[PDB]
Amino acid sequence: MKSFGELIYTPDRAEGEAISKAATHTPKIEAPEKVKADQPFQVRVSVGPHPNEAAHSIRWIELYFYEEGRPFNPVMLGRVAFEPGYAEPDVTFTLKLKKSGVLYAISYCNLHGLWEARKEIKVE
Amino acid sequence: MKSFGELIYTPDRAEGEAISKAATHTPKIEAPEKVKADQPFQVRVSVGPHPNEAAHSIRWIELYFYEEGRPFNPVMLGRVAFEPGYAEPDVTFTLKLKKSGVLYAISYCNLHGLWEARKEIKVE
Amino acid sequence: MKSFGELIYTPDRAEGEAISKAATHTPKIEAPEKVKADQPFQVRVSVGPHPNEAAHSIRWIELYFYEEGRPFNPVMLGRVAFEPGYAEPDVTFTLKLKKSGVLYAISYCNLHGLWEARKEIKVE
Amino acid sequence: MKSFGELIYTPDRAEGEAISKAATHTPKIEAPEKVKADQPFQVRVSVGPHPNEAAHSIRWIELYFYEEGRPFNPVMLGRVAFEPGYAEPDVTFTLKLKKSGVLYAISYCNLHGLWEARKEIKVE
Ligand SMILES: [Fe+3]
Ligand SMILES: [Fe+3]
Ligand SMILES: [Fe+3]
Ligand SMILES: [Fe+3]
Repeated sequence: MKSFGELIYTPDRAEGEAISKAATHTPKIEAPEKVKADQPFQVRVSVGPHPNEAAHSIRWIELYFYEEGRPFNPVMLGRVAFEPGYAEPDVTFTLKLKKSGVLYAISYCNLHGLWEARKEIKVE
Repeated sequence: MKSFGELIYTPDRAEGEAISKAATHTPKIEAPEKVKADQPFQVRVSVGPHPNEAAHSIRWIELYFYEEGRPFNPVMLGRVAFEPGYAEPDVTFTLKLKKSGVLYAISYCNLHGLWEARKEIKVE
Repeated sequence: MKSFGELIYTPDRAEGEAISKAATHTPKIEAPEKVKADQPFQVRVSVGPHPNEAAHSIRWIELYFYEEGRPFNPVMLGRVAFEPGYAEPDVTFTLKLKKSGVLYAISYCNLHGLWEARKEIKVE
Repeated sequence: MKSFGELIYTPDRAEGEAISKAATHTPKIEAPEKVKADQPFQVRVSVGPHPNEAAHSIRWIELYFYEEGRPFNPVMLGRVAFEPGYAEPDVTFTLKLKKSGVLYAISYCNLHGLWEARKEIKVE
């Protein structure tokens, strides 16, 4: 059968119905290309436009980081959950990185599954 | 035998050793005084300056709202959990309100407990 | 003005509509009266009978512990979030304690707010 | 680069150093082979034996369900977070399923990443 990782939707592997839903469920990551080690910087993650109702909303977003050279990966960075109708899926985190790697954002829609975006960040 | 509600630290209630910790644990809420119904606005919540390590950090922040004329209260708005060492306890949410009320922020430090801050918001 | 801890419903201090909603929202805790320090035991926490739909369900349960002699309190033990329609608000945790104290259970219903129950635990 | 789904450890795909960590990080799912639609039943999920310290513990477990015939998948069932040193990674949920599918448990160790187990459940 399918492993969990095969189930996560990405825009470049979108198939069938999923294709039409990619633009409004794939997280958008706004982050600098380059940061200094140990220095705080902001990352904004937003999803949509998308409905926001009890029956249908982006429920949460999780952020992970693949850190270069780590014996195991990834490192979870944060998780934010949004109450339907009150909080929009658009959030700004403050992060400190130590080493270059890859930032992953995963959002969940209760109807339309798990969607992944990723962005490389260089740490100098 | 205290109720759970009595355990929550308010800087306006700080007795004992709680006094000294209050500045570095009490959430700061930045939000407008007045917003328009159903119009998205941003709320920044930050705690610090505070240690950020596995043994000691702000683990999470929860946002609640007391909505005026709501038969039961409060309403949870959202929740963010931070990874020790990687995410700083400084987050911006995007919210939508329909009725005036009081915005509550609760931060948790694994060593130092629950800290409440509040702000009134008016909805036009 | 109202502080956050004042908003939490106790069957203790339930009045008004909060009286009639109390039986179906207040957490029921099954735990031993006495446990050996650092020895794992089980705590079952359940809420109901209660609706379980997108529009209306028990969204989560948080477990806190007031540890006797800790300079700050409480300590969160765990948190469980339930998906509407699929997971019932009935959960068993495995805990281990080092000192006697008071166990707190907090459930959240999206329409009916926060509900507290508590149980003293002795540790030998 | 690497997609997030490719990062999740499974015992059959364990490469190198991760092979030796598999027994103590892969979730163990105890669940019935067969249930009736809409009828509650228990699923126990545990991980280990594993250390449980601030510096190193199973931080959380998430449960998802691949539901047969659903246009998108999977459905998140629930999530449980454990406070290090206090809650062991051994939890029992109560679930109601509506249609046959595959149950997934994902646990996270702060040092050793994300691990997956899966179990097929028939719903009649
Ligand atoms: Fe959707
Ligand atoms: Fe602290
Ligand atoms: Fe209710
Ligand atoms: Fe480990």
